[PDB]
Amino acid sequence: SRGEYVVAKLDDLINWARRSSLWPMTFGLACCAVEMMHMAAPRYDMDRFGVVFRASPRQSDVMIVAGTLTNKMAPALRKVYDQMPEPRYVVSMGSCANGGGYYHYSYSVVRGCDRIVPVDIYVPGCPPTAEALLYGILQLQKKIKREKRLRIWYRR
Amino acid sequence: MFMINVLTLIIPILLAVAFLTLVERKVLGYMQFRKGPNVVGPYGLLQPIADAIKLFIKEPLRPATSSISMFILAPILALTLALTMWIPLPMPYPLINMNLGVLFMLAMSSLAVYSILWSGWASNSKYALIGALRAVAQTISYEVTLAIILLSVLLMNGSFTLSTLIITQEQVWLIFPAWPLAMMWFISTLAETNRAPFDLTEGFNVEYAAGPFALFFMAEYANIIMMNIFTTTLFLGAFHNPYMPELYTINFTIKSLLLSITFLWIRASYPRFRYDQLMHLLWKNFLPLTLALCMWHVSLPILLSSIPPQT
Amino acid sequence: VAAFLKNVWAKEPVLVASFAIAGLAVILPTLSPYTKYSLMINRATPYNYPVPLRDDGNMPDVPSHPQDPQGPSLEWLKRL
Amino acid sequence: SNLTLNFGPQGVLRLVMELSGEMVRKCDPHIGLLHRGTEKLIEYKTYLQALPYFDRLDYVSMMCNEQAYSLAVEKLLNIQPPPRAQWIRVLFGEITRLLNHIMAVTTHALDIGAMTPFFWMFEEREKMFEFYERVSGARMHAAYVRPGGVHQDLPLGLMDDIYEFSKNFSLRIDELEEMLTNNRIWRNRTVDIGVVTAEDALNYGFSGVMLRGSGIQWDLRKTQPYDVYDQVEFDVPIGSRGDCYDRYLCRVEEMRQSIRIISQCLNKMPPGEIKVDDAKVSPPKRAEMKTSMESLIHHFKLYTEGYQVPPGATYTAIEAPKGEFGVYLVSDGSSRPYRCKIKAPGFAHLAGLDKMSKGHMLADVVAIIGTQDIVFGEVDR
Amino acid sequence: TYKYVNLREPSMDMKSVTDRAAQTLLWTELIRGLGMTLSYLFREPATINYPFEKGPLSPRFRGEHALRRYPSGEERCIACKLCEAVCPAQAITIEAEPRADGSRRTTRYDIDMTKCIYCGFCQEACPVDAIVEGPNFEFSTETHEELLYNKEKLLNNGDKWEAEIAANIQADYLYR
Amino acid sequence: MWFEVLPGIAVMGVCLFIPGMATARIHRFSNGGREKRVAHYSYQWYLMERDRRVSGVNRYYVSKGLENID
Amino acid sequence: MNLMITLLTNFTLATLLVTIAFWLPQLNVYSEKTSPDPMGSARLPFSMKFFLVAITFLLFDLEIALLLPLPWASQTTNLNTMLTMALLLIFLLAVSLAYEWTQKGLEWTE
Amino acid sequence: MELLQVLKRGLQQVSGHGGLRGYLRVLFRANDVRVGTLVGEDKYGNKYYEDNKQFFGRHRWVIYTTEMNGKNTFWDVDGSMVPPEWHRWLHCMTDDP
Ligand SMILES: CCCCCCCCCCCCCCCCCC(=O)OC[C@H](COP(=O)([O-])OCC[N+](C)(C)C)OC(=O)CCCCCCCCCCCCCCCCC
Ligand SMILES: CCCCCCCCCCCCCCCCCC(=O)OC[C@H](COP(=O)(O)OCCN)OC(=O)CCCCCCCCCCCCCCCCC
Ligand SMILES: CCCCCCCCCCCCCCCCCC(=O)OC[C@H](COP(=O)(O)OCCN)OC(=O)CCCCCCCCCCCCCCCCC
Ligand SMILES: CCCCCCCCCCCCCCCCCC(=O)OC[C@H](COP(=O)(O)OCCN)OC(=O)CCCCCCCCCCCCCCCCC
Ligand SMILES: CCCCCCCCCCCCCCCCCC(=O)OC[C@H](COP(=O)(O)OCCN)OC(=O)CCCCCCCCCCCCCCCCC
Ligand code: SF4
Ligand code: SF4
Ligand code: SF4
Repeated sequence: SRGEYVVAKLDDLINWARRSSLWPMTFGLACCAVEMMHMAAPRYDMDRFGVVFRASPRQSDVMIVAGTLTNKMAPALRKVYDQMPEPRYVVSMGSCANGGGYYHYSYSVVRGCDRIVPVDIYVPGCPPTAEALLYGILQLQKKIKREKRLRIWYRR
Repeated sequence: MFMINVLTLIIPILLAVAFLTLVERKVLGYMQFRKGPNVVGPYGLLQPIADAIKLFIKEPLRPATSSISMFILAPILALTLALTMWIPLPMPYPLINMNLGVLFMLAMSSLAVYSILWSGWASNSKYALIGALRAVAQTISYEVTLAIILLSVLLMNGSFTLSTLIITQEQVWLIFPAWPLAMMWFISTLAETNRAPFDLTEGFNVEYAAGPFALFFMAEYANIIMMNIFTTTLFLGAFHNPYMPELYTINFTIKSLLLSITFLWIRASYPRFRYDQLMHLLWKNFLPLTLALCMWHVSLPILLSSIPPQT
Repeated sequence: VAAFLKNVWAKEPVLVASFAIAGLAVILPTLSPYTKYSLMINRATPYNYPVPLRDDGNMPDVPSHPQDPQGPSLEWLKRL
Repeated sequence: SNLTLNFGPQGVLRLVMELSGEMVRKCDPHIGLLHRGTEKLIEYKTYLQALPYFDRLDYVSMMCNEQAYSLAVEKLLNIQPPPRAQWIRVLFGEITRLLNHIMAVTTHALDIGAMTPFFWMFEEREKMFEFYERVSGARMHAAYVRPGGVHQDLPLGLMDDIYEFSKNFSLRIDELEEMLTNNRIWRNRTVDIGVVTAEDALNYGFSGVMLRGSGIQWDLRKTQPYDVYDQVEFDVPIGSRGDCYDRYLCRVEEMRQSIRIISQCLNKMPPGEIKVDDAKVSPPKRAEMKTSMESLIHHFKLYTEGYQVPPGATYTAIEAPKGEFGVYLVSDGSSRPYRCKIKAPGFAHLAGLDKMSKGHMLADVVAIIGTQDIVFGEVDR
Repeated sequence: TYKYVNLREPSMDMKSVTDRAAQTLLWTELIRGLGMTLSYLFREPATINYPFEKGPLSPRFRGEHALRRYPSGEERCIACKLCEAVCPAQAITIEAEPRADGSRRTTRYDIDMTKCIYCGFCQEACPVDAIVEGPNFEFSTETHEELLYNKEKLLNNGDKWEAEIAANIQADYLYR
Repeated sequence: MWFEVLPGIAVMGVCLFIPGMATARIHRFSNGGREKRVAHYSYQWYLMERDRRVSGVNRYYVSKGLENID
Repeated sequence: MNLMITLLTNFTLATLLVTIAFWLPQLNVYSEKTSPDPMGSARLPFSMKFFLVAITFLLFDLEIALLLPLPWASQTTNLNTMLTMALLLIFLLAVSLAYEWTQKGLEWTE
Repeated sequence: MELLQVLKRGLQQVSGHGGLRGYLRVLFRANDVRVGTLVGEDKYGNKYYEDNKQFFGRHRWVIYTTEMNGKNTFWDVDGSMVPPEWHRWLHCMTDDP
């Protein structure tokens, strides 16, 4: 049908504009922040992908949780996640954000940031390299590319 | 016909503001030993379009506002004053050719602080109001030296006419007799637009959604490009053949782009002033030299018999 | 006058440049030879109409035509 | 009344400010936001297993904390590393010092507003992380410096690349110093800011640049020297006013002197083994693990049980780039520590943050949190 | 053995005082900083074209885990449990039994990659070079349980990556 | 390298070139092939209204020379 | 008339842009958010200093309002009187600044 | 003048990708148009290029195929598309293709 074609091209357009202009809010919790800063450094250079460096949380597209999530800061993580406008995404980076990591059996560590916020991309490593974090961000962009909001809206 | 002239003024203003963001990200790329955007478009040319469509379909931030009226009128005033600063600018010919275009631009630039003040009070955050009051105090501080430097240069112009300011500089750039005025004017226009190293708001409109925040952003870059064009006309004014206006148009365009790149090249070089440090810079460094040079530029066309013509 | 000036030029050179430029602006028009020609140019600029006179009979120093010799001349404005 | 702000966690730090307008009357840093209970997890793991926790304390000074823990365990074991392992430890400790001072200076400039030398110096930091990845396989947390020496010998051609890096790195220091040192805006943000007297710096437990910026002539590589720091020749920069600008200059000069030490370590690297040749502490080679019976037994028992450390308590302190980094290790005779207190300089520095930010303003608080190089991993453990 | 940073006294002749006042009024060091930033504008940037260009790595690199086989198809792992004994994160879980030909082999070999700290003690504790931490770092997942590898995933990693793992071990085993 | 910024500066320069080129060509179109009459002062407006009166076609820019006198 | 049409067009364009920016993202149906700052709940304390720099701006802007007809005043035939009064007004602006200096008036906004 | 050689090198980069069509192909798929010595090609269509005049990091690269394992990778290029025999060469783990 015609309207299916129109909403397919409109999904392609809005998915292009949302994946080619991702603005990250980076939680600099622990050692993974250093490798995020290397992913922003001139070698790997997030900014050429449209991924800007240190946007504010109230206009960011993706929350990168980069480091250990302790019990003392889990409500602050959820609060900053709730202040993010939609569509918001969460990238988990490194082992402590993913599943607790080297502090999995700790009394004071949230065992994975997916007990707190919904996580889209799990980037593994300790720390994952800046090239590996950039691979995870490009896989996030591909996940945004195959979204079907207006196609499902026309079919609902 | 005149409406076509108004639209061909105000639509390429918005296009040049859209691509100033790309030029800024590219220049601050290559000055920071990296690349700017080059993936989204061919050489990154689709980055402003992708950015604008991202900001315009984002969820609204849904603020609780102290006012509806000022919360809506602050972007409207910001964009209206950002577009109406372009109408007396000779490029070589202005849209609205008036006798007092310099004083017109000084007045309409003094009116731009109400956007900051209304958007700061129309947010419920007290920190946003403190940042907005500090930005308003900064802007009204540097408007003083804007007015006095502008007056001293127009003592060499002869009138408040902006088209006479091209006739004034036919034999020499006006940066040569007025380079201390030119450098204090340049830093003062840098401190008008909350531009680095004077950007304390990045170190007042955090309650707006992504759309209206983009509107404030594009009004701010319209102000940046406009004050660079005004500085170009006022100190580095180009040759004007009346039979071929494209010579002056190409020339002031190249100089204005180099001056906007100089803004981008200054923000990639310096740390931020602390607030009382740039208050010290205005009220205790720029203002005494500005007053002394105002006395000099009053008494100098009289002592040289170089009083400029009234008409 | 020599140690104070060096002290203020080392501590606050902005204020020294301020008072020096302001002092030159105050005193230097009273010493320039070109200052008289500012007044002589401003009185020579004809914003109004030079309304003619009725010739009563005894006025040798007033011309009857613009291209006549007698009257005010601006040869000095050309030459300077 | 007076103002009370909460600069919250939106590392990470919570700050409770009592302000009197523009001034700062009281600064309360609420920490613990990266408390992970490291030094309780150390108690259930062996000495080799507790080694990679030290990489993640000061996560911009990895091989330094590895070196301090390795020196603590080797002191309790009454064994010493071979000389080549000692020169490799001092070499990579000074490369780690360059890493930490680039992180310190460029983030201290980034927070104030100079965002450009960050990008200029993280390419050099990227090359030093390539040196870490070539020597150990990981770019940050190497687990390379071990009790007994190091884990593995330098790959061939690594020292030529450390030469090619060190030959060019002084120009990078010079262009950083061109952007910031004589810059009047950088001086106006750092000269009158956080003046620390020498007596209060000794009293508050400050260490490193936080002492040496205030004129105290104390460096643990000179006074209480470890592996081969009595055999290298370098100078110790000393401040004069105890402010943020002198501490900036001390860190730039420590980059200079680290380049000097790295040149001397490249020219004086001896031949030999890289582990202690006691196979009851350091594991044997894999070629002799797969041929000798004693070496297979020692491989089995070191990678399952580990070496037993004799009972005793030690406080081993080294000169990490943030200051005196100490390990108070208590061994009960088993192959696991009984106790491991981790002294880190940033804890006492962030304790002294409240005195250093009295009478200053709110935008001077970020300069004082910059001049104390605070990594909250080492603060909160 | 020590040096005084910032203990210079400025000169007080008219030359150097006028030099410092010219530096104040004419913004000379600010022009020096602009000159350094302008110098980096006209350099080639350090930016590689990822995904089409890759950052340089070494054969010691510790990426994704894999289980190797002998050059007869027999898997190298003989269930000795040294790698889960030395694993500082306790990310490895092993269960074993004799299989149908009497060989000492594992039935469970799990590595929780979200617990793993990627330090490679398992590959250096392994007496038969069975578990290796190979070259792969681009294995990000969209789901948490996809980073919980069982024995089948690790053997498929070994079969996928053996052509590169064997060459890295060949290039590096003389340092080990 | 550094010349990659130049497509963006080229597009921005064309966008800054369009308003002045537009207003120059529109002033030469709407005024009979010439510049727009600048009347900042009432004498200039008076001569402009005299032009509009002497042209007969209610256009200030229709010039009348020596062909209109005898 | 051309200037009023230009002001009306710019105000209309700005109103249309703010209208699009407040109507277009509202047509997304995303989700209603439940439970929608450095200071907790306190009153903003009045600062003396920001008011002082505001009044200092106002007074020096009045002095600028006196100084603005100088590019027209330099055309006069009483140039000695004009130069005297011009130097007198800029000197009174400078004396206002010097009195604002020396009596601790420009403090913590220096 | 050495601007002329810069322009000639740009024009022969246009000439080296098989004309304007291949030039725009590599421009929109790669965001980089420089030519290199074809080192090799795997069993999928990934092509592998060297240029030892570039700096260390740029001197080896890959142009990913348009179709691998049933996925149209004309725009969806992916880092994991490199087979492991090329992964030591491309990540500079060895000098040998
Ligand atoms: C329009 C085209 C471009 C124009 C030029 C602008 C481009 C160059 C920009 C460079 C980067 C600037 C970034 C922002 C910098 C802001 C900081 C700064 O510079 O602060 C200003 C600094 C502030 O001083 P300071 O903070 O550096 O020094 C310490 C100051 N005290 C002592 C008060 C603590 O200097 C000035 O205020 C000087 C302003 C210009 C002076 C011009 C004087 C001309 C010479 C007159 C004669 C002097 C001789 C004596 C009398 C002789 C009489 C015959
Ligand atoms: C009735 C039929 C018509 C229905 C209405 C539609 C009208 C036309 C609307 C514009 C075009 C819609 C189609 C959008 C693109 C769809 C295909 C797509 O997404 O292609 C992806 C491709 C980039 O591929 P990528 O995956 O990024 O590869 C990275 C390489 N390393 O992307 C590219 O190569 C470039 C993509 C560019 C997208 C188009 C340009 C942006 C939109 C411009 C118009 C709207 C905005 C106007 C200005 C806004 C304010 C400034
Ligand atoms: C004063 C002048 C101001 C100028 C402002 C704008 C400057 C930049 C202009 C754009 C420059 C060129 C951009 C080219 C983009 C890439 C086009 C393309 O090929 O997109 C591919 C995409 C998917 O195509 P597909 O069918 O998948 O093909 C795969 C084949 N195997 O297919 C698509 O995406 C569909 C096609 C989309 C085309 C969009 C082109 C850009 C539109 C930008 C908006 C503004 C245009 C200019 C307006 C003012 C000037 C008139
Ligand atoms: C909060 C509400 C919404 C806020 C957003 C909208 C308002 C703010 C932004 C727009 C500001 C409009 C300013 C209007 C007047 C500008 C000054 C002006 O007209 O100066 C130019 C000129 C004087 O020069 P001259 O050469 O002598 O005149 C030609 C004679 N040869 O004079 C002329 O040429 C005279 C031309 C005719 C008179 C023009 C009057 C315009 C209408 C009155 C003002 C409308 C706006 C009112 C609100 C202002 C802000 C609160
Ligand atoms: C007659 C000529 C025209 C004069 C009137 C027009 C002036 C134009 C410029 C306007 C300036 C407005 C502001 C003036 C304020 C002056 C007072 C002042 O600033 O005194 C304070 C200052 C010491 O600063 P402090 O208060 O300690 O601040 C702490 C910062 N670390 O104190 C000082 O640093 C000492 C400042 C006073 C002495 C300056 C001497 C300069 C001499 C230059 C050469 C001669 C010039 C001719 C004039 C005669 C001077 C005696
Ligand atoms: S996964 Fe590891 S290296 Fe990464 S932030 Fe956590 S502790 Fe640090
Ligand atoms: S790399 Fe380290 S943490 Fe990971 S499985 Fe091996 S021994 Fe355990
Ligand atoms: S992988 Fe190696 S160390 Fe682990 S149980 Fe198997 S044979 Fe033993």
